[PDB]
Amino acid sequence: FHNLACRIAPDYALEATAKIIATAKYGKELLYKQTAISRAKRAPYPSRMPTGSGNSFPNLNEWHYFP
Amino acid sequence: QYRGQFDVVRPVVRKLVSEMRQNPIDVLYRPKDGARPDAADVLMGMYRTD
Repeated sequence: FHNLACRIAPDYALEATAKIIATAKYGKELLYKQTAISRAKRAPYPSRMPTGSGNSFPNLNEWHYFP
Repeated sequence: QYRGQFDVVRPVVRKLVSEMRQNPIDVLYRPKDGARPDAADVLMGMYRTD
């Protein structure tokens, strides 16, 4: 609703006050914060990549790259 | 996660074994300060045998 304010303010010939644009900027980041953390995610080992002698139970030799 | 095995201990061990494996070392059975010289040969022959 802060971001809403900014968007509709020009309808009424109006510049949104500073504190508002600030709070909108701030708010919009926070919406995505927890999502951004979710979307981090490391990709798996590559098509190649040896399996590793230390790793027991061979399963798919080398690395799965798909699993 | 990956676990490689890049040891360096083996080569040492291999070396040590190879050394002891080329210096056989067995039994002897010398006679004794008192006994007759031909004391050992009987036993030794038996030992060597089995």
